[PDB]
Amino acid sequence: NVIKMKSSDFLESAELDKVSLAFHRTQGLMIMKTVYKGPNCIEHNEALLEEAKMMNRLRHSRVVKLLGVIIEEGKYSLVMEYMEKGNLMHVLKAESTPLSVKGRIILEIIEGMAYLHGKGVIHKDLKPENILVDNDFHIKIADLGLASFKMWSKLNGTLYYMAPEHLNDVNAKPTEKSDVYSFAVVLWAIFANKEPYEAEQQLIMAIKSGNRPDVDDITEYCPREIISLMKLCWEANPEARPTFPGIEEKFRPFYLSQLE
Amino acid sequence: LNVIKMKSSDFLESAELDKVSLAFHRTQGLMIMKTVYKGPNCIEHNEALLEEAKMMNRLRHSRVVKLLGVIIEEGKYSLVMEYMEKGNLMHVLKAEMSTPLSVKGRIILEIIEGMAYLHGKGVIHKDLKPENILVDNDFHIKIADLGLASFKMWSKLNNEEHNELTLYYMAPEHLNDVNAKPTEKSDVYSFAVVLWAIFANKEPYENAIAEQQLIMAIKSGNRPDVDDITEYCPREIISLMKLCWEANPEARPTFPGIEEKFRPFYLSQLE
Ligand SMILES: Cc1ccc(CNC(=O)C2CCN(C(=O)c3cc(Cl)ccc3Cl)CC2)cc1
Ligand SMILES: C[C@H](NC(=O)c1ccc(C#N)n1C)c1c(F)cccc1Cl
Repeated sequence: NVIKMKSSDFLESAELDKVSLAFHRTQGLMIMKTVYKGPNCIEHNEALLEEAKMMNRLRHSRVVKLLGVIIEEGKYSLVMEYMEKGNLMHVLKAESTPLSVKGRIILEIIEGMAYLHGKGVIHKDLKPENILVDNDFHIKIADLGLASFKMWSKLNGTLYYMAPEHLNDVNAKPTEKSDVYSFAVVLWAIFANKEPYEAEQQLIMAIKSGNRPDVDDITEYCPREIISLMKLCWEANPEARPTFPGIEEKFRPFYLSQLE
Repeated sequence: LNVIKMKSSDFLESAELDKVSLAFHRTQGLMIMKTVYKGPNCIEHNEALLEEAKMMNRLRHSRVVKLLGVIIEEGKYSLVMEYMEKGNLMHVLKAEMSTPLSVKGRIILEIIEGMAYLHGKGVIHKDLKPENILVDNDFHIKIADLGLASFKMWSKLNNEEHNELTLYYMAPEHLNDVNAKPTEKSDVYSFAVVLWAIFANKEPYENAIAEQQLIMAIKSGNRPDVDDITEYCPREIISLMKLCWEANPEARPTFPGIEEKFRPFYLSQLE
């Protein structure tokens, strides 16, 4: 179960924009978030470690693997796999992705979210920043803000992807349909190549009042069946929105016949 | 959803195959029907049989077969699965003799993806073999349990007196063992002989004469002749199969372990 790491395992560690590049002795390049550095904490190590164990049980080709956890005297860090091309929005913005690649990106997003929901894991904050892209344009879904992990989160454009049921009511526990809304605005982002809603306080009333992204800003050719999908995936009533198994059953045929 | 309980009237026609039968549904298209029992009207095992069909319908993944429905009628019991056009894996290997390494590598990766799902649900496949690896029109695969190994109640309903109707892939621990208690490693052994079959385009052990000659010789160390598959199998796949068919099961890896290494190898070398 455990891969408890030590700081000693890493030869060097170059800082990033507390996220940090880190070269492991036997295992190569990795990315390390040191979430806390301070006094020796009250005994929540077991809780933190059990939570890290739960992150580590999430093992799937389209989901990021937590490779290890470092809990030293006044130093708490998590360690993940190195993804070369970074987040999805950076890949969309940096230079001209083909429809075949984006279609596959969508299929891998669906495959990954389906796994997550299949493990009883709702993603509270799904968005392009949380979709990391490797060297060969294959993706992995991530929770870089630690939204779903309560204890690590406590130890430390997000409103745009959040469902209107949550904009109304902060006490509302999310569901499988919460993420399908997010997935819809992700789809729009994938064909718009930009973050939506190009003021913060004012916008929240409009979205709860029915507003969605401007579809006429998708100046790139997006297929009708994908535009159909996002409209359905962002419906205001959650019971109207499909499940990810329902989306996969339809979209996998569509990918292979038309997109691939 | 639940399982769709179907009626016989739902199918327009049903032509027999190698009791497996091709069957066209009214609204829902071409399907394959295994009619497991036809005889007198059975004792109330229906609830159990239906519960069993419900339970095996929870097994939902891109690389395993969907039970589409179940027919429970007076003295006629059938399961209905999805139609896979190119048939089982060995039929694809033999009838083509035309399959690229890239496609075979992908077929292996799909077998790994599927077995990983099954084991991830706590389901051991007792009888894994090429006959149980079904191939669609686009050479994509789905794993199946056509002998009803994992379906205890339906398998018992077949063997019924009243009804009017593997050794090559078996791990040596299970050879000559009536109390064969399977593990995740049971399937990995089978997976190894499957890999060999994928590159040999044939069943193993074609110079074996007696059955007891085969069973004892395998338990005494024998595997499929690797000299049949130096015609082009990569060394890393031959390495894998040797490892996956090791006589001590503790040496053999898990399917997640196989996937972590093999998926990189597929994309860099094979695809
Ligand atoms: C809902 C859901 C979806 C997918 C997953 C799969 N695992 C994860 O995302 C890990 C969460 C923990 N983590 C990090 O905090 C992290 C963040 C940065 Cl910027 C850099 C380095 C690190 Cl180590 C690693 C990745 C978990 C939950
Ligand atoms: C998920 C798959 N399902 C069938 O094999 C299946 C579906 C329909 C029929 C029929 N007839 N079968 C055997 C399956 C199991 F349920 C149990 C064990 C292995 C596998 Cl591969």
